[PDB]
Amino acid sequence: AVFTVVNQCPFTVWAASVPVGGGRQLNRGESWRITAPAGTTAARIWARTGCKFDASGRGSCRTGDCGGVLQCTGYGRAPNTLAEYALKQFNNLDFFDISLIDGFNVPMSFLPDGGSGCSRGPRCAVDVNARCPAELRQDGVCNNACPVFKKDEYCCVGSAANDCHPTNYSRYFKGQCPDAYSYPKDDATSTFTCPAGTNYKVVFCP
Amino acid sequence: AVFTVVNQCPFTVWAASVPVGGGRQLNRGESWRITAPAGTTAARIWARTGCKFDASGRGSCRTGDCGGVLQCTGYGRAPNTLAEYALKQFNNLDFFDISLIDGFNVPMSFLPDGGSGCSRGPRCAVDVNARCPAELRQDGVCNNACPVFKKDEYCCVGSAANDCHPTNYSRYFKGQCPDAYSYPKDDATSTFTCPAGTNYKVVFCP
Repeated sequence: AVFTVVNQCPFTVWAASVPVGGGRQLNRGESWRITAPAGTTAARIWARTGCKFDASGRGSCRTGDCGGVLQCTGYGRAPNTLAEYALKQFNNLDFFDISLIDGFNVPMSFLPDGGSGCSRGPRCAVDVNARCPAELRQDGVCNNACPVFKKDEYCCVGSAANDCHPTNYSRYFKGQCPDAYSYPKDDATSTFTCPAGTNYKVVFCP
Repeated sequence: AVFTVVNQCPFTVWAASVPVGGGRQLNRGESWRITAPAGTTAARIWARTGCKFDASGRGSCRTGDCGGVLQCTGYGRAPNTLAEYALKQFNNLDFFDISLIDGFNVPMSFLPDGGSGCSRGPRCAVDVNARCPAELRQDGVCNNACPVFKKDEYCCVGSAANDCHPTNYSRYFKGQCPDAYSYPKDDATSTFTCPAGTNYKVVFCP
């Protein structure tokens, strides 16, 4: 699949992509095109904000920082809006979603971009930071309940998935961006699928 | 670079791309995204009209047929509008053009599509078939003088390159589409460069 990442935000972001791409600085209007193999799972695409790096690839970002490295080898730190995907799994379908479980930093859209008749994709284009619950505000953006409070009801990791539920905090994210995952077990309204062979578009600030 | 190829013609084209890509059936409104690695040289992308192929990808095409296969491994037969490129050769520049030396079958555009601040690209969006010279009319479209007349003055191969000049036939195509190669030594007006890292868009009937 080819992923075109366009930064339309009025500020430079540092896009990141695991396990393909790594990272790259994008100014306004710049685009990046990534080619992911079919069968790539546990993949993420997000924007890092406020960064500084040296020639040796080390530095830090205010949001989304993936361990100092510019070319990220691993996931980034909350708060960051996640475009996430798994290519060509059951019945050779691709699976994708926008996740807000690790917060929000920039608005995003993850839509099909040809290669098939797939059209429907997730959008979280509102500025979730604008009306963020005070408890959750962090680094100028909105973080979510599990990164901020670190407890079972919000996080649902491992055994806690067995009773994972909406909370007042998940409901904020869900009201702002219906399409995106607002808490761990939000599968029924956030799973999108396209035929394998589809290409995709991720836009920071749709 | 990634090449996005889209069929905007009201008829199906079987797009072709050598040496990376092969071939793909694109109905009206479809697009194919090819990833050509840096270091590619002597490559071209074109459309074949009127093709009939079976489940093994074996059959024939009216224009641009590459050896009876869908999956092109070799260059195709004239008449066919050619998008030609070479990635990252001298001083990390990409080289590209549209050539009508092997005739014209569909209208074409070959533009930068981000990855750098490159904006200029060639296009031959005019219906060259409408005012085509009678003698060059072949296979329902307009072919050019070297493949029709097989003569040194039009083909300019080897020692004939030294005397290569415009003819009444190359001037027809250059009038129609000033950006494209009308004859072999038309380099001064038909060469475009973009920094390595640029991605491109080839559109059939822009």
